[PDB]
Amino acid sequence: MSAQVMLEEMARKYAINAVKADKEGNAEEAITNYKKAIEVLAQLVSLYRDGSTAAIYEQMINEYKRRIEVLKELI
Amino acid sequence: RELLPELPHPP
Repeated sequence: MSAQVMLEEMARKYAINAVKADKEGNAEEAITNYKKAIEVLAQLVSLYRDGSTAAIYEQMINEYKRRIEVLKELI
Repeated sequence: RELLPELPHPP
């Protein structure tokens, strides 16, 4: 398994954990996992900045950042 | 290139 695919799966696991916790109404756990997905996605952006997948990484970073900013206001 | 499966969108 390449470094790209391995990190992509890591980001996915975090993202799934965050959306699950989010829907269960656990703002903090949702936020923790979103941040961890963002950090892995930022790493993927550094490693493959000029590739075609980067636009999707960058899109998801922003979606997750925006969900963080909403959930932060609760708690 | 695309992610398959898609990364989940937030609520």
